[PDB]
Amino acid sequence: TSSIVHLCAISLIRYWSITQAIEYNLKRTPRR
Repeated sequence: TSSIVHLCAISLIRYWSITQAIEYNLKRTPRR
């Protein structure tokens, strides 16, 4: 299991700069 996490983490960072825009995006809104 721990082997997963591992893989996850790895794949997390690289996949970081996205979340930010996930929702926001999703929404957006703006808001505003």
